[PDB]
Amino acid sequence: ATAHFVLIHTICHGAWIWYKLKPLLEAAGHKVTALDLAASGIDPRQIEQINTFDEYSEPLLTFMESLPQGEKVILVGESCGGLNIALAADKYPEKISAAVFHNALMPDTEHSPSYVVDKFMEVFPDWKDTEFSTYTSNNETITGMKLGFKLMRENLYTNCPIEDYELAKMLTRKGSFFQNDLAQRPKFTEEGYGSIKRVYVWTDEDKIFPPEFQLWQIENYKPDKVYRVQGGDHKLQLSKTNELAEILQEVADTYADLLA
Amino acid sequence: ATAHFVLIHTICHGAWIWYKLKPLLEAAGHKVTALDLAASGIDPRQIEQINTFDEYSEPLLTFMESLPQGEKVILVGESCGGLNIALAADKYPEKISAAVFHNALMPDTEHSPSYVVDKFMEVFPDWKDTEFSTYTSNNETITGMKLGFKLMRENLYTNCPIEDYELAKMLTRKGSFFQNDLAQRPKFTEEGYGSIKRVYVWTDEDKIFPPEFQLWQIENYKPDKVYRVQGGDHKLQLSKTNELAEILQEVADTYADLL
Repeated sequence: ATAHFVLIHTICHGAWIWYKLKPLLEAAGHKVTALDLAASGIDPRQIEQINTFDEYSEPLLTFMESLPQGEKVILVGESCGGLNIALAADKYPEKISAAVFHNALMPDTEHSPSYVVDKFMEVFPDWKDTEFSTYTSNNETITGMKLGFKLMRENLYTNCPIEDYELAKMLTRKGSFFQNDLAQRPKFTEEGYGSIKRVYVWTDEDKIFPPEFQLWQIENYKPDKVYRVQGGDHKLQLSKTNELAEILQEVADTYADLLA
Repeated sequence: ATAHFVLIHTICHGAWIWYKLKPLLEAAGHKVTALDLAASGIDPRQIEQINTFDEYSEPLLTFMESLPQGEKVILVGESCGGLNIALAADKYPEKISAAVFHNALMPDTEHSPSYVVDKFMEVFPDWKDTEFSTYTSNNETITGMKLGFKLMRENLYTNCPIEDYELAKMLTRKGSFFQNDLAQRPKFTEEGYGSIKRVYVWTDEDKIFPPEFQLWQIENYKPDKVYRVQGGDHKLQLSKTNELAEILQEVADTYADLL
């Protein structure tokens, strides 16, 4: 009946983006964990101390690590959260009943983990008022980004009520895609990430991931189930929280373990 | 009449708390500023790096200093934000058209700046699952606190939409009253803080500042005006956002100068 959902935010965001989905899922009896990834939300590290996508994803992987033996979770990742979900799946495929991508980057096993990032960066090249910066690890320069207010308003939170946008102004922080780290890491494997069930949730009104890109990702790495939500925007957990919850219910009804 | 409201959160919280009130005020034409104090919200410092009430308050004092000459603000402070308001008022009285205390601590000028914190701590001595810790700085011992989830749900966010409680759990951080530092500070001045207009907004359903403590505060240092909100809880900016906005529009009409 019920599942354990692990909700995973995108870059520049935090656990807080799930403030309205989480209690909605709890009403149905589900367990929900919403994590801050490294240097995200109220984690104390700044992004400039995080060197790799692996470090960035550490709170998810140590949560997965600690899951008692036999317990499984449905991972839910928005936007870049998709990447994290694949990393987690590649190390802990036995601990995952499914992974849901909601307006999310959905990597494959055939190409470099950067593949869908590189493709996204080519089809959405106008960041508006976003500010870009750099910092260094011992041997690499990493690009950081602080999302611009006008980008957020117009492209992310387009049909979210104004308070969500206000909240995002109050809480978003400097993040990174770790694109170059992604381009040089080992591909995700068929036995890890390639063995889990994948559900892909999207809307064609997303003003950041346009429909030909999302259609492209679906075709590139065919998921087990696709759900297209009408209207809304990039932040479906904000703009269409109830519908998203109803889809997550059905995903739990399919993939969650049954109890004796 | 419009105003420039400066909204000041309590300890363990941040600017985020104002996420529903800010846009509501803005719709009426007001300018709103909502700041993160030191080591709060997404400020990058941890509370264990902050030694004094002053240091804690620094982003509000900085913003007041920055205010172009002639401009005035209406300060609004929730809970322990009322102590920051008093510190600001004492340094920049002439920049303050009024100070609004929203179920807030409201210090005076006759007693030590800690006085209402000391009283509060006797009136509400059970903090449930709140975690208390100390840290060291210089030659002082300082108490940190991380609000318990149960204390927050039962006593702070009791009539708030469930999603606001959920935010709180995702965002609240370790904070401090800096009680010891307030006990040794010089008293607020009659000429500075004592000269500003103070509006006191409250509800008798607040489950952390109960009514006999709020009445004690109002009796101790009589405000210029009182508004009592029916229902709600300690977090009126989330539980009664619209009625708070309406009160603030009236405070603006009364206090905020004609150009």
